[PDB]
Amino acid sequence: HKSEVAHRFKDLGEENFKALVLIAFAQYLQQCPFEDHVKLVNEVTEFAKTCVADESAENCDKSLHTLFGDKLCTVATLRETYGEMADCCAKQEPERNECFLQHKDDNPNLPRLVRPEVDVMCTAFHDNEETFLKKYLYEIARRHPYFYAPELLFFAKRYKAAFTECCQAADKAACLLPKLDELRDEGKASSAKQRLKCASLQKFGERAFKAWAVARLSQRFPKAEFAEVSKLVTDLTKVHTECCHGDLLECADDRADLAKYICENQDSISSKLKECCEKPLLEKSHCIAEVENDEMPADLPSLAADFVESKDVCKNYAEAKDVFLGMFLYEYARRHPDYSVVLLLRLAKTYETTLEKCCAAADPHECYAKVFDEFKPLVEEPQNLIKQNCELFEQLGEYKFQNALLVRYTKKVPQVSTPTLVEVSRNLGKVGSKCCKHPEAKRMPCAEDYLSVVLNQLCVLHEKTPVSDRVTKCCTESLVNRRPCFSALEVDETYVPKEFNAETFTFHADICTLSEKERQIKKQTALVELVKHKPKATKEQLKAVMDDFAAFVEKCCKADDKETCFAEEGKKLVAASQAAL
Ligand SMILES: CCCCCCCCCCCCCC(=O)O
Ligand SMILES: CCCCCCCCCCCCCC(=O)O
Ligand SMILES: CCCCCCCCCCCCCC(=O)O
Ligand SMILES: CCCCCCCCCCCCCC(=O)O
Ligand SMILES: CCCCCCCCCCCCCC(=O)O
Ligand SMILES: CCCCCCCCCCCCCC(=O)O
Repeated sequence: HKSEVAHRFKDLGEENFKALVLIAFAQYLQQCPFEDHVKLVNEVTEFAKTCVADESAENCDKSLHTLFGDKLCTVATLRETYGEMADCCAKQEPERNECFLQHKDDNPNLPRLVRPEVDVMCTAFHDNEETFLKKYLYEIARRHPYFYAPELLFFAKRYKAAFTECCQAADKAACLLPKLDELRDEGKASSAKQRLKCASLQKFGERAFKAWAVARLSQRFPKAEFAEVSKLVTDLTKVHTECCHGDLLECADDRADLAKYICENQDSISSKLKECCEKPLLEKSHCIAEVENDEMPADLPSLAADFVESKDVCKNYAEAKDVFLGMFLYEYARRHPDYSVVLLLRLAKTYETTLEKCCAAADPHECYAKVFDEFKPLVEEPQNLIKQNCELFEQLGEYKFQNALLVRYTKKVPQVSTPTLVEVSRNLGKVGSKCCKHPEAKRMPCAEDYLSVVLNQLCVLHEKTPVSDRVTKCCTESLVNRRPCFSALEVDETYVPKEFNAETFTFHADICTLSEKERQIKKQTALVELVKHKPKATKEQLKAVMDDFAAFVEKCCKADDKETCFAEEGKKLVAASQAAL
């Protein structure tokens, strides 16, 4: 209406408004202390309240962009602290708003956020919950200036619920620590996924994004007509292009408009939206993004008629190649919620290659009549990989599955540093836990969602400090080919075994005292180094050295003496292992 700030305060409600304002300033003024942000917030909040009381009071008709910038240019130390950013204050809107956007700092050189002790946290939570919660909201927002503000707020609400539940339990730490591990891991994943999609959009362009979305949205909304999916993809692409440009309010507005459009047209989109569409503005787009797949239409034909049989395949294709290809994707994806989106794209791309050849030929129908046979192998390759890995997981359990992976990936790419091997194998292991639990029909999507980030973090680590041609080869492939390429890496037979180091395989009795998580990391570090030193060792030779170690550890950790048993028996295990391998 007349006052943007007032309209945002009425839609969001006071609590949400204050938190979002905190996150928004935090992400720009990343070196200002917490107490200075409490001050901005209270100042922006009292102003907003005067506009609620009276839409036409002084300054209430300014744009939110204008007010945000004005507030930013009001910080006294802005030049001293942020430098270039203060020169934005000399510009007029809209140039000013675009100048602020260029001058966020992505790596503010801030010490990492240490998780205090449980009783320290729960005491702070009891004494000043709002301070505890917003001080940490500030610390996270300042460290992740591109984390979509409303999503960060959603996380904060889950942290609050976990403190609320767990700080009253019998065993506080056993309740809370798993929840914070889970929240940290989801927050880190959500953050890398937001960054990867914007990098993808720029790298692979808008067509590939649109392909990706058609497939994802047809799986979610299989009852929708194609033209509806297509409308939603066009808008989704807009949203995501604006969101990647980094202006939070424009992003939020475009997301809200789309959410509104979907809710006003549920009957044309999906039967699963009722609940999301009843929620308030703030939660609506987020709830829509998480909704489960609608049940597909009861009795659907095979895609044979429209895409192989029908005489107007080549004619329908040449007329609008991407509409046609998109229709194929839609039809394939709606009947296959059980595939990864990239599988579906491999498929679509196979059908594209095939129409480009076959529509150029004398009898098109006969050239391409067997195109669906070429999909069988593509579909089976990830299905088999899921079978093999989830069966191997069941008989081994998370920890020893990771170890199976260590051995396997270290023999594949032994040039990779031991810490990157450990972390990536530990992580792949967790993707095996999370996703081999799901029923068959959600396994491949799950694994996709999670491998995409585990693999992109492996690549970014590695392209910022490189070691293996192959790894680079797979990381600079198409994003459809990324995972298959990694899967095809073979044991490196041109690797020169790493020279023995005494210390690497020396263990002191502190390891009997380390936490579960840390003792595994120490063991897994040694396993990697063991495989680096003797790459030729077989699975049974390695199991003999590993089961020898398993009996070395526990038969010096319950003993009348400790660090002697580790010094003296640890000479015996090492020389016996060197001889055996
Ligand atoms: C966006 C969340 C705002 C509130 C977070 C409150 C709890 C902070 C817990 C301590 C830091 C956690 C780091 C970690 O989980 O490893
Ligand atoms: C004075 C500065 C105010 C900054 C407040 C930021 C408000 C973000 C609005 C988010 C609304 C949710 C829309 C959505 O993501 O669907
Ligand atoms: C009006 C166009 C809106 C977007 C929906 C139809 C076109 C989407 C692109 C589909 C092409 C991808 C095929 C492929 O390369 O695998
Ligand atoms: C070693 C980690 C095992 C994780 C669970 C199995 C996942 C197998 C790969 C399937 C990935 C689907 C993405 C794709 O289609 O390329
Ligand atoms: C340094 C670690 C590089 C190796 C990690 C590649 C894992 C990606 C594929 C995971 C699922 C398939 C298992 C496989 O075939 O290897
Ligand atoms: C060349 C000296 C080799 C000495 C023995 C090193 C063994 C290190 C890896 C042990 C990991 C065992 C994991 C387990 O099954 O508990």
